[PDB]
Amino acid sequence: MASRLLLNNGAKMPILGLGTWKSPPGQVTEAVKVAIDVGYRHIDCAHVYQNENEVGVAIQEKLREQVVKREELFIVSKLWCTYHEKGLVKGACQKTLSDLKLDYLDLYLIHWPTGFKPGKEFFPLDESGNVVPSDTNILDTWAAMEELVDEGLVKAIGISNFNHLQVEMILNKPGLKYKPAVNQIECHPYLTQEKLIQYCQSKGIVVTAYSPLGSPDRPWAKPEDPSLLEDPRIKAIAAKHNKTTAQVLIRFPMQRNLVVIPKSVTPERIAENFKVFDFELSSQDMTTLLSYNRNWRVCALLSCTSHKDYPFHEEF
Ligand SMILES: NC(=O)c1ccc[n+]([C@@H]2O[C@H](COP(=O)([O-])OP(=O)(O)OC[C@H]3O[C@@H](n4cnc5c(N)ncnc54)[C@H](OP(=O)(O)O)[C@@H]3O)[C@@H](O)[C@H]2O)c1
Ligand SMILES: Cc1ccc(C(=O)c2ccc(CC(=O)O)n2C)cc1
Repeated sequence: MASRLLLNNGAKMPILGLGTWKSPPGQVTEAVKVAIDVGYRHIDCAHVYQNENEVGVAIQEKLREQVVKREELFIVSKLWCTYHEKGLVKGACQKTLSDLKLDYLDLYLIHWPTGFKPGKEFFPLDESGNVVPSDTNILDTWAAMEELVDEGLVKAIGISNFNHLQVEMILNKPGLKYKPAVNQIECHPYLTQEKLIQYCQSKGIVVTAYSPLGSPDRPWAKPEDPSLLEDPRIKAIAAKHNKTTAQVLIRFPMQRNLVVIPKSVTPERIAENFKVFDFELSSQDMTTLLSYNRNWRVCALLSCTSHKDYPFHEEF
């Protein structure tokens, strides 16, 4: 299978990338160095992860050492919710660039459709605990992203956690300049996303699947939660192919024409997660994995459920 797919800005995106959410700042530099050494060309980052400086240290070292060329890397980041105001977008992007030590991003995503009140707090709360919204709508934030493209700061722009109506809102924006190149959404056998994926792909929007392993390190994990990596049905499929369960879970979205971004700080797993290009899941395997859908979410953005733009009320 090809290592990259074509986006609608004319650029190629590596279908496998390294996730950084929850990667401790003390381990993430090594994690990214190892990833690049073992063949990863695509790194998924966010300002809200508060690790971008350390990730940047890794990228910069690998560039300086000429292990890789900048043009061979695909570096993605995301605009946090407290930055949706038009006057804050450029600055947010520039802070991310400075931390990553880059002069451009290959892809910059609106992290969530929900804008929040600007300030130091990433999740500003009222006295009663609800998130305080921004009055900036998704379409104006989109115009600000487009400006980032026209200023040379980012090669492509996209969205994340947009439901199909919100994607539709962007595609229908009056005077729309650039279409979203990507929608990055949670996807795995317990949330299969057939509808949203089909819609985006029908529009020429590439989908990136996050939490492909079910995010076993998520802070809110509970024992009664389903566990992909421990699912004996999935372990049986892996066993049949002489691969690991994680490898199956990574190959799964690839064969759906999705980009996938498993996260690890463990060097051995970083390497293991990358050799997915040497085997194929059967159509039967694929349909079987799809049959496991429970509509179960790792990231439900639970503090935002009353936000006018909360993505997950809608079926898809
Ligand atoms: N746009 C968004 O809103 C959004 C939301 C969530 C995630 N994301 C992106 O998607 C990335 C991946 O999602 P995620 O971090 O939620 O979780 P994930 O990639 O599904 O799972 C990461 C967890 O799996 C473990 N793991 C990795 N490889 C393994 C293997 N081969 N065998 C066993 N365990 C393995 C990791 O452990 P170690 O790290 O200890 O090895 C870590 O605890 C994130 O890092 C982030 O970049 C984006
Ligand atoms: C209670 C609470 C509130 C907010 C967070 C939080 O900041 C959060 C939730 C999901 C994610 C991953 C992503 O959006 O990429 N983050 C970074 C976590 C926990």
